[PDB]
Amino acid sequence: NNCFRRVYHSNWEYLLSLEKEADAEPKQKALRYKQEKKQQFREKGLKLAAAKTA
Amino acid sequence: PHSWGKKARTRDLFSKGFRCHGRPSLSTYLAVFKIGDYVDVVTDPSVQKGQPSKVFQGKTGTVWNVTPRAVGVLVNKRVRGRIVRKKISVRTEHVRKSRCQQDFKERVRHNELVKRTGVGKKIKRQPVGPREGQLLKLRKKPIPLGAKKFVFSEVYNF
Amino acid sequence: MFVKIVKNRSYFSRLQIKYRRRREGKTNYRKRRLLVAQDKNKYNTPKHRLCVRMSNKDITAQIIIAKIQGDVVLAAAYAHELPIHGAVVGLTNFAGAYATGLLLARRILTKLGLADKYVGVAEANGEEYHVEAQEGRRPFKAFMDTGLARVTTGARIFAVLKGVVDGGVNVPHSMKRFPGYNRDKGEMDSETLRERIFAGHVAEYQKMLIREEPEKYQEVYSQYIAKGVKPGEVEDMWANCHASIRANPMAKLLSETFEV
Amino acid sequence: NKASKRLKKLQNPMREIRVAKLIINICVGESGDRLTRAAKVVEQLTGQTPVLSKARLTIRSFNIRRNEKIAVHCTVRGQKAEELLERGLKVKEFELKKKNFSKNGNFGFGINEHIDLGIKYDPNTGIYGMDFYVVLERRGFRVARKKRKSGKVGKAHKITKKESIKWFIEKFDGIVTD
Amino acid sequence: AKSKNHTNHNQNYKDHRHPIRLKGRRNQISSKGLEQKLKKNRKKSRKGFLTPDVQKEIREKRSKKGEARRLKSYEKFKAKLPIWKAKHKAA
RNA sequence: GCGCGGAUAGCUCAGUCGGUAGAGCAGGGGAUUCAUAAUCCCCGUGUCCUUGGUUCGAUUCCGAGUCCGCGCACCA
RNA sequence: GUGAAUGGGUGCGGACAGGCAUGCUUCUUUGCCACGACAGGAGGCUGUGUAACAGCAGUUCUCCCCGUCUUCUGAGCAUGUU
RNA sequence: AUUGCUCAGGCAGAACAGAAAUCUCCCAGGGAGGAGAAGGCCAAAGGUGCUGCUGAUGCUGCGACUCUCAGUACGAGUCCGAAACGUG
RNA sequence: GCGUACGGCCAUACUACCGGGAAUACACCUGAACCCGUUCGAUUUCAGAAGUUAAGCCUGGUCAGGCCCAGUUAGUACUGAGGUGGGCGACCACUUGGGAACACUGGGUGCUGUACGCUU
Repeated sequence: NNCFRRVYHSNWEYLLSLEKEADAEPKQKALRYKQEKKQQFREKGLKLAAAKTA
Repeated sequence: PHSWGKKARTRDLFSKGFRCHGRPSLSTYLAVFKIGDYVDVVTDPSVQKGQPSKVFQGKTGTVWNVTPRAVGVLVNKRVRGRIVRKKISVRTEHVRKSRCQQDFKERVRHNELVKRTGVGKKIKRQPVGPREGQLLKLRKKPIPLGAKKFVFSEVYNF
Repeated sequence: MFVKIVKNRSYFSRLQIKYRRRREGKTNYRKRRLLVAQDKNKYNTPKHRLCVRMSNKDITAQIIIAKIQGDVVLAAAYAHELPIHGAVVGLTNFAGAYATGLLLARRILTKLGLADKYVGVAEANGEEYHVEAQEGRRPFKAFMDTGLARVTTGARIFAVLKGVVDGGVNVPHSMKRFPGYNRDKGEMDSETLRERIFAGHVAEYQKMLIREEPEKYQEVYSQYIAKGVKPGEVEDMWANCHASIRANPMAKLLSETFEV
Repeated sequence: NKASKRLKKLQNPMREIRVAKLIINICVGESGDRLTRAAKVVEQLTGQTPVLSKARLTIRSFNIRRNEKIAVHCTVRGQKAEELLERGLKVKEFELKKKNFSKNGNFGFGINEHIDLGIKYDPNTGIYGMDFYVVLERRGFRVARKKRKSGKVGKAHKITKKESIKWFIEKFDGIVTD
Repeated sequence: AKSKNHTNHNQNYKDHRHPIRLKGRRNQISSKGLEQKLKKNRKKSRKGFLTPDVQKEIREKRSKKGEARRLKSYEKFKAKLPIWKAKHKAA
């Protein structure tokens, strides 16, 4: 649909999900910090692989 | 139209929806805008203050200024051969958080979580392309398709 | 001659319906918009409101944060959980409303960590206490929400408000709606407000009804007599409940407060 | 036992009809000479200061302007309401007519001279006719009258012309005309 | 005498001869109009800004804070690692 | 086609910038007169062309259509 | 009360994206002390390579948990890192 | 500005009183009202009673804007900062 | 399986009629010394707890009215692009794309968040 009702409902669901995002954003920030730690680890493992193969 | 008022030719434009009258709810007021946010400038006729001009009715702008009850938005407007960056100071009843970047942000978060955790396949979003060859066993027997006889009654039913 | 039916199919088809909580007679949406609408400069900084509601047999107070999913409730306090603090009878009094407000204030200040910093007033006066700030965290600020109740000079809504103000919550308030206040002159009567806080009106009425008319005192006030309460111990009962609340705010059982 | 339970339901105690209010109304059509005396006599009948009603629309046929005070009235509730209702029904000899009852149950009756109501002095104000309108209720009717969490009375609890007539028959021991 | 006044005929053509662009798209927009509290706060913030060397040593100190715990636990794990590797061998 | 004015009791005219209306004559009753007229004492007579906001009320306010009359209609 | 076709605004990323740590503020917040004090355990864990996950490397490792001490408001602007 | 209330119209009822005076009950999404043209908007209300007020020029040689537009002015209007106030 | 307080979306939630409701409640309910407000303690304020689920509220039913959903209307109407297509025109067909609406048929008749409880 494209009704005013449908569009307003989609906007209300958008605002709901933005609220839930902000509500679980601290937990997400912890998870994302750990993910950057793992990305650091992956990068340095690749660097060690290259330096040992060279 | 020999009358260029601030609300000229807005009978259908600033009309509410069928069974949609009333001032906006608390979801309109609990929204949160930051500078740089994308927002649809969508006038709410139930609030006669802070309204934008009718020339920014379906325009998506970006937030440049946040005041107590209103928000500043930068909307591009083609004048004749230019584009000008109109600055509107519109209350937050006549503006909505624009989902114009929702798919892009979903895709970016997906690809970044992929390249951070090692799961997923990093959307690239190609079009819908041609299909390959199939062999299509398909028990179903074909239905005879063809033109049919003309019947004046079955056309001009009464 | 019949009546032209007005609740037509077209009437029902084109009729728009009120909001649900307004049909229920429960939410004042104009006051709701005005109170909860937060300055857009405070990005997702909610307005905490002391929503106070009253029923025939209970008085509820809540610190509420309005969100789009729903309202988030912090440190509620009901006038039926005063018995676990030693307020057995006369709940929903002006005394009971003040007591439940003070309980709420203590509970929210504990939950926040400001209970040992902002104490308010312990010996309940009748005068004006405005929570003075200190060096670190400012006192909790909440905004009064009366809802559909009628505000009058001497209402239990404002009994609860005075309770939380004394308990230490920085609710903005004037005294213009308190039992002592005189609208004509523009001045409070701290002694009559204190007497109403400690239920001196109920105790004096009970002494009057024991002096004269010793049958209405059993018609009304029957469970005042069923319990071990007497006109003359009501004030110090409420004083002891105030002390007990301030001692153990987040108490739910009688083992916390008594049996020591 | 459906019949037993429903008979007991309708014989609940909270279904006892009371007198919500009694309205004493005197529409004179004049603007201060007879109206002050109408106010005084209605405040002698009732025990509270009356309220003065003004004319909606200037009607050059009844000699009434707009906002011009033309009537006076009072709402009594409770003990004095029952007493004054008894007085009016005594004036009418406790008989009444079916048309005097509304579709919602409330009833009314007008009297021509008020001295018979037990008022002593006639000529200081003058004989005044008036309308006694009695509005009935059961205890429970405030759900429509309050503001917060208000509903509206259910069809079983609403009073009808039939039971209003029969209640006015039993209490006051009277007659109802065709 | 009597003219044919208004027309919008060749206007899109003239308007599209050269590309319809915004003049300054990457340029910053002035701070004039921005809310006064935010402008004052930007000014005072920048006034209070520390220097990059002080910031570098601050971040260094913050990193060194939990070091005695981290290095110890990490070396313990690194010591227990070869046992894990030799167990994973037996698979 | 243009611009304007007007429709008020049987006749002729007032009242036309919002709190129901008049003047003269007329008509009906009484009187004077032998009788009529004049004269005296009285009386009734008008949804103010017809249609709509109507400020609470409109002859009296605006808005169309009827009916009557007026003026303009040049260089062509 | 519905509502096209054709249209209009916006968005579709660096190799400036995205993430992470930290700073400052007289602005905001109840949200400061704190750029502070204290701190245990479990662990074939983590990464590259693979549907055979074997193999290979060890980087202030992974999880309880970005812990506890009443428990740590945001926003804007910057400093670094990737 | 607080605050209480709900409008047009209608059924039914009450002495004079009737079609139309005033009173009572039920129904009523707005068919009312908001000065006026039309349109939009609005129901525990941008209606209305009562009351309190004067924010009917937010101190300046005081801002960014929007409609108009040449992206000029006047005008009109939106949004802010903070003095002093009204109401609560 | 529910109650209350505050809500979000604002009829699958409303309107009418017929029934049922354990507990906590909520509610009706009782009085006027005080605070307070009224022409009237009706509203309202205060103070209570004798009674009742009668009503409010919740809940079950209705080929109820409404509302919602799916099908269907219907590739119908309309329509962007194209033709040295037809037709005197009115307008219609074709090529290449897009594609409804009412009606009709039938089904359904709130979901849920935070807190405090009941049910244990």
